[PDB]
Amino acid sequence: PSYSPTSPSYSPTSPSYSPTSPSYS
Amino acid sequence: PYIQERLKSLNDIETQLCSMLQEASQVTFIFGELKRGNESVKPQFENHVKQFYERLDKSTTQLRKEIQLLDENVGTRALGQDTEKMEEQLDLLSAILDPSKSK
Amino acid sequence: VSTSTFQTRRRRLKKVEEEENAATLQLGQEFQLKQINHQGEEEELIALNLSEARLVIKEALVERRRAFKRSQKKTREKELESIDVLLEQTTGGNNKDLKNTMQYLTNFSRFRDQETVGAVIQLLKSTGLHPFEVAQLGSLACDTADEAKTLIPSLNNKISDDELERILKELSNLETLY
Amino acid sequence: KAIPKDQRATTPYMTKYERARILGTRALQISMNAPVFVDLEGETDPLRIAMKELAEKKIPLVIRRYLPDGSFEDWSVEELIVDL
Amino acid sequence: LLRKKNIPEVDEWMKYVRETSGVTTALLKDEEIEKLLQQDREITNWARTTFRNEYG
Amino acid sequence: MFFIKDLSLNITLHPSFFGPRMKQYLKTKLLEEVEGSCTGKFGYILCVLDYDNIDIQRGRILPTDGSAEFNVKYRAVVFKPFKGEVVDGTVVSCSQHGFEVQVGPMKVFVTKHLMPQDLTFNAGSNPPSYQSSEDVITIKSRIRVKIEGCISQVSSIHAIGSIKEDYLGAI
Repeated sequence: PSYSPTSPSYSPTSPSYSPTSPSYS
Repeated sequence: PYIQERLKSLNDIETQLCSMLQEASQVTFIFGELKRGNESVKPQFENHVKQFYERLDKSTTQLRKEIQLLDENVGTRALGQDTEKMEEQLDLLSAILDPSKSK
Repeated sequence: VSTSTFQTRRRRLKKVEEEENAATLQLGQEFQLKQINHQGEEEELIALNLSEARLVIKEALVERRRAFKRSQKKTREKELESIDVLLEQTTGGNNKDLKNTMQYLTNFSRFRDQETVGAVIQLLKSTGLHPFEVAQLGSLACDTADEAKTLIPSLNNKISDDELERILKELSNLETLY
Repeated sequence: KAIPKDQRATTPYMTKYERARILGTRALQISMNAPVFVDLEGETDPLRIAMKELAEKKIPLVIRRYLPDGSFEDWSVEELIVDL
Repeated sequence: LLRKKNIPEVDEWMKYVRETSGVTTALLKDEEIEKLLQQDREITNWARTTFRNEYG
Repeated sequence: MFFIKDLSLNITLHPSFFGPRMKQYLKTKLLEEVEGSCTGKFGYILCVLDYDNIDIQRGRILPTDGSAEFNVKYRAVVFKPFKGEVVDGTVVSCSQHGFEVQVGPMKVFVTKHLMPQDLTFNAGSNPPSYQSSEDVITIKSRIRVKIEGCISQVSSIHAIGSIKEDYLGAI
């Protein structure tokens, strides 16, 4: 009962959270 | 009117408040040097500091006092029609006198 | 001329039984669980905990002030002054009952914000408990599940001591820090 | 139960009794300082005022015509023919 | 996305701030000392308590 | 307790008001009559809800008279107290007989005898108070009462209540 429904926004296009360095064998 | 005095006392209390700001601003930058370990101006830090307290306490008494005064003034005790009606004459009459003889 | 309800029952000659009103959950004919709204639909009794009530009245008087100005075109101690001002605007003023009610409500409400009253209302209406209890549980601050079951005696076997004591904990946690 | 306007079947004409009662009622109300819905062209008798209001069909009253079963048809004085 | 912790472009002005301090690689003994010194700054801040009494 | 109840009131409007501000006057007269009102059947009719949607319906004509009668169907917040209800309230008056407690719109009175034995009347105080070994009950004190019974009295409902039983008394 805080407000009513819960505000969507879900996002994978954001800045980024993952890096990358163990690509090499 | 002579209230213009009381008005100026408050406009000056206003400048006192802009000093509460101006002074504590140094307190901001000076405590900047102080926690930076450089105890260089620690006495000067104390000075402008009790000074921000001083300015606002003076402002606090001064406007608080001014409010007390206004309450006291409050406790103490068309205008168009009046003077204008008569004065009509006084200007036109005096001017009709002026064009009749002069200098 | 006085006010009537949706309860249509025909008391033909047969006057009485008017069986006593107690919290054995035996409230009036009028305060029965199966009510009927103006749209004929059978709708359940609406009981308010004084906070849920505070908000309702405030909301209604707020919305009324809107129409009153529209038709005219062509911190608790702080809430008390704010409310006493809204009453001067919308209410008849002769209605002193609403004034005391609003003051009491402001001083005795357990939940300030609407959000808060939203969770209270959820947590409680899931127990299956009858609207009266569900309101008294929201409006009476209890610690022991015995404090609750003593004050709201109707509860007696309706809820586990532990289950009620778990609720009483998450109720205390919702109380707005006045 | 109240008969819909589209299903009304009583006379489209006002009964002697209806007209006598409307005139009586308006005159009574007019006499109890009720607001008059017409220009009183110097008129002072509330019945002659009532007659005038009915003459211009500016009477805001409705006749609830009861049927022997209990149902009814509502008719506006504006809509009732005054051949009397 | 939904299970990930990071920092944004944010971590960067966090470095601007960290490097804005007077420290970084000089270790433990000199660092413990800086702590005592900052505590002394907080104690000189108590001086605010004294001056507040004056405001009276 | 404190209910939201669907109710309807018949209003008899004189012809002079058969102008466009009719609904406006009806909604107004409704509020004058209903709001503040205290009945036995419904209790205190405190505040009419949803002003903007008060159902006026079509007003019938009272034949010999001019006036129209409408059954104004509305919805409001009511307070109907019951015996067995445990309520919180503020003390208002206090005497050698007991003390009245204000619970929203109504006053609930506590008898000297409907309190524990330890709590005793103290006349020698400003204002007069009730004194326990530990507690002091006076004009401003907050109390939790158990309603023993109600009396539907005109434009109000008054009640008797105890603070003798467990978990009752001062707060």
